[PDB]
Amino acid sequence: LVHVASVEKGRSYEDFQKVYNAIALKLREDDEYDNYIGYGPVLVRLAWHISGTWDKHDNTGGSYGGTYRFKKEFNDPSNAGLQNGFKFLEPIHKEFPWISSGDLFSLGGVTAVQEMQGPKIPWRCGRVDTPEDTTPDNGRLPDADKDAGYVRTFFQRLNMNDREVVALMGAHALGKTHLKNSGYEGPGGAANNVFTNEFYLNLLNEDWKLEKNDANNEQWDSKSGYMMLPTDYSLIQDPKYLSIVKEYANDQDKFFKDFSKAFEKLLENGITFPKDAPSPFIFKTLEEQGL
Ligand code: HEM
Ligand SMILES: [K+]
Repeated sequence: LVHVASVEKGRSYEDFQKVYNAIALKLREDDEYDNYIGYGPVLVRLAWHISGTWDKHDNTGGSYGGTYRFKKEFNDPSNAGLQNGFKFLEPIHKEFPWISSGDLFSLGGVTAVQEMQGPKIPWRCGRVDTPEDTTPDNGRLPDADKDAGYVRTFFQRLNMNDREVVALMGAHALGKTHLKNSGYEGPGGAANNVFTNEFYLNLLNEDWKLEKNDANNEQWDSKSGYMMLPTDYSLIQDPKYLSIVKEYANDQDKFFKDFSKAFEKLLENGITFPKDAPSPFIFKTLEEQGL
C-alpha cells in the first residue's frame, strides 16, 4: 500500500486557513459542551483515533483514507463518544465540501490544539478518501487497563519511541474520561481546556490512590478530585518514561516542541508526500488574525 498525498484540486493555503477559521469560530461558539469544557478535547481525540489505527507493517489504517466515516470504524467500541466531534464537524464539511475527510478530521485536532493555547502544529493537506473496504477492523486502538510494557509495545506499531509516547500522552491533561464511554470517569487536572504540562505535574505531585470505579474498573484517584488511567499511571512506573515525565514537568516549552513534532508525525503516518507537495502549513489562530 502506498498512499500518496494528493492536493485537493486548486486549493491553497488560504483555502485551508478558512476551514481552520470555521472550526475555530465554532469552537468558540459551542462552549457548553460537556459541561463547559467545549469541543476542543474531543476533536483532539478524534484526530488521534482516526490516525492510531495505523499499522507500520502493512501500511493499512492511519488518517489518509477518512475511513472513520464508515460504519465498521465509526461503531468501534474504542471510538465511543467520538460521534460528538463528528457531528461538530459535519456542518463544516457542508460549508467546504471539497476538503477530504482525512484532511478535515486531522485539521480539527490541529485547530483544537492551537486554539486551546497549545503550540503550533504544522499541517499538511492531501489525504484522499478511500473506499469502504479500506476500513481497518476494530481492535487496533489501545486498551487503558495495562502497563508500561503494553504501551511501549503498542506504540511501536506506530513508529513512536519513548520520547514520542510520553509527549503524546500529555494530551491527557485535556477533557476527561466518561463512564458511559470507556468505563472510566473523571478529569485529570483542573485546566482541562487549555493546553499545558499539567498532566505531568499531576502525575508527579498528587497522591494517587488505586480504586475501582462504578464500572468495576481500576483507576488512580487523587484527593484533588482528579483521576489517571492505569496506562497513564504506568508512565511513572517505568524508569525510562519517568525521566521524561520529569523533564516535561519541568519545562513546558520542551513539552510543546516535542508534542508538536509527535502529533504531526502521528497524523502523517502512512502517507507519502511527493516531491512537489506544498510545504506544511502553519495556520494563524483566530487571535492572530484579530477575528
Ligand atoms: C495508551 C494510550 C491511550 C489510551 C489507552 C487512551 C485511552 C483514553 C480513554 C479511555 C479516554 C476517555 C474517553 C471517554 O470516556 O470519553 C481517552 C480520553 C482522551 N484521549 Fe486518550 N488514550 C491514550 C492515548 C492518547 C493520545 C496519544 C491522545 C492524543 C494525543 C489522547 C487523547 C485523549 C483526549 C484529548 C481525551 C479526552 C476526551 C474528552 O474529553 O472527550 N489519548 N483516552
Ligand atoms: K483527560
